[PDB]
Amino acid sequence: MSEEGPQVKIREASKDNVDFILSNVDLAMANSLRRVMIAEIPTLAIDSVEVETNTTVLADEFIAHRLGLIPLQSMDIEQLEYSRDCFCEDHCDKCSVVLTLQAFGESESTTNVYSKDLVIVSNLMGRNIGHPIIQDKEGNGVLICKLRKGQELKLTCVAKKGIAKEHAKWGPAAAIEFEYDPWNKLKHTDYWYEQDSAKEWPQSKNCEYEDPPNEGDPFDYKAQADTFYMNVESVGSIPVDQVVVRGIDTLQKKVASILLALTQMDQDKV
Amino acid sequence: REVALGKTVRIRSAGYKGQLGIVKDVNGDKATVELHSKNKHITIDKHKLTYYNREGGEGITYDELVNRRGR
Amino acid sequence: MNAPDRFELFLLGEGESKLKIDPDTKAPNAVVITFEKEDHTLGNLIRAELLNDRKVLFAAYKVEHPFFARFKLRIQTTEGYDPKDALKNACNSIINKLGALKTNFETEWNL
Amino acid sequence: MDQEKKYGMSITETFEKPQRTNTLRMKHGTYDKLDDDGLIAPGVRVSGEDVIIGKTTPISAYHSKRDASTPLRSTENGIVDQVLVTTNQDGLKFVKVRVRTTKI
Amino acid sequence: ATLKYICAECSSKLSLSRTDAVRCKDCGHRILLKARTKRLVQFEAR
Amino acid sequence: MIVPVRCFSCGKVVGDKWESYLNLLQEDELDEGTALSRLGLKRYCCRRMILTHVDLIEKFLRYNPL
Ligand SMILES: [Zn+2]
Ligand SMILES: [Zn+2]
Ligand SMILES: [Zn+2]
Repeated sequence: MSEEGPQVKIREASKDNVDFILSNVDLAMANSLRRVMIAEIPTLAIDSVEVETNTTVLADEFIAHRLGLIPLQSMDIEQLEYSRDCFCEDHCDKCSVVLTLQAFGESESTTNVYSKDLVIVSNLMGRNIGHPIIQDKEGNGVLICKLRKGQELKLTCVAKKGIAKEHAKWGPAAAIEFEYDPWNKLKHTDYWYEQDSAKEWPQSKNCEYEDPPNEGDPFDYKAQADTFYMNVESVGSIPVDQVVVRGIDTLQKKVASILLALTQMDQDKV
Repeated sequence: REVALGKTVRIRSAGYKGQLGIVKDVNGDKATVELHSKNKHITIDKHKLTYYNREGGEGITYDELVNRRGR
Repeated sequence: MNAPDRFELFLLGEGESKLKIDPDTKAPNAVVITFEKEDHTLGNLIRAELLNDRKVLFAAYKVEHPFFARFKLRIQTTEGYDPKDALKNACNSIINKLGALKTNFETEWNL
Repeated sequence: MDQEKKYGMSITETFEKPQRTNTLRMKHGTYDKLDDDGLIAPGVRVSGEDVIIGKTTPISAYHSKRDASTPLRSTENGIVDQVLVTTNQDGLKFVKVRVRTTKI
Repeated sequence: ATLKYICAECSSKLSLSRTDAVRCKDCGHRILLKARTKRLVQFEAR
Repeated sequence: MIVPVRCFSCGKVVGDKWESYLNLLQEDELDEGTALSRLGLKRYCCRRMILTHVDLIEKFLRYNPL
């Protein structure tokens, strides 16, 4: 309850998904928030891989791509500086995290390599970043590659800050459900009925949640979309609530940067 | 007789920070450096990129004028 | 390979400015503002907020080509009203709405 | 692919890194990536007209040897993954190299 | 050259020179492969 | 060759679900759909990632290495 701005209502919450309803908000703001949440949150991922010995049956580029696709902890990501903005040669402790992976084949059977085998050799300085995310009952994590007896894998990886816009490996959200107006009260779409619209088109699960069914009343031309049902799913690097908070913060920061640029250009003009 | 010829180098600053490449051609203050992971050629100032050893070791700045060797 | 660098669509290059305003001679009190490194995300919000105003007679935006991350925004206001003032008001309203939404979401998640 | 083909008796090609001192009409591609045996070790990134196999043939003023190296293709580049060296039926040297690239 | 020739189905780090024939001292195979390079091999995940 | 780390369409991480999928297929004798539902893959975009995956890594591992 803060002013007459947008209102929220959380339906279901979990460790990986959050369900909420957006009210008293325009469609453009919700779409911008969704776009920011899917392609603007800064995260941490492996960007540079140095290979020493690779005797496995997989190519070096294959393993590099697989390692770059592995999610990493990014809770304290605001304390890490961008590599381009950092005063260093390649990477230091204040702008990157170094991880080393060593695998060897001892047993006769196949020896799998998991994301839990990654070891952080850099200094985190107390920051909660760089730890691989293991959401599994067995605790093994993401499978990287399989090697038999004799084969040896040894490489070093460097993790750097980035956003999903540059590469899809930096995206913290998997899929975001967006829906509004479960009934066709706004007439924003025309259905493809062959015999009847109601029977052929299944009813959405959000029909019961508010939005009473329409009657034979005249069409309302003064109504606008103001209620939105959203479900945000997180990969695991960032909590869902933190994902939404960081999306709102990023949108606010972008608008504030636009305002600052406008003020600077006004001052320069005068 | 340029020293920065056929030597493994690492690009610092700019948008190619941390990349590994080998110098190919030098044109005055600008030098053409290839890329290992990326299949493209980029031109940057020779005084910017650091210099490494062919086998591998410590990296140094453009101070290689006083020591016409690798590393 | 002619593929452009991925960071070129969201990083401001040397010699480039984020904002660039040109007066419009087609209609009085009309200006054209060119943004850089933005892809519809601020454009839709800014256009909607400007249209929400009562002193703004025209507000539209377009992206000339998907290859380049840049859109042009045209604002025409009523007599005696500076379009830059309208843009500042829209930005301030957006900031206030986003802050209120963030506070409400945090309060809802806390319980 | 390349072979150490032999002309007559004494006119036999050899696999070695050519030098400017005694090689004439040689290619302008880079020879830094070459080794003493004349082959590029696996794991070395190559591009452009870089020479992968270094072969020279005797001429018969000095310059007794003339290069016969085969450069990489102009539009192709990548990292060498496997280099194979063996002998043909008669007993000369047989050399095969491979280049690996990813096409996004 | 030296320490740069691995025999097939042997995995032996036998070394050659400009005069030795192309063969393995354990099995006698006529096919050999270069082990690897000692230079830096770095890839980007992007 | 090996299971993709992330789903191509949305981006859900499925790298640890292959072993569990095989175990559910070979211990509990469940059909593919029930195992997929148990693993948590709801959208068919994620379902197709592991439902139609070929494990060619074992065939490569069959050959004797160096
Ligand atoms: Zn740094
Ligand atoms: Zn042998
Ligand atoms: Zn999916």
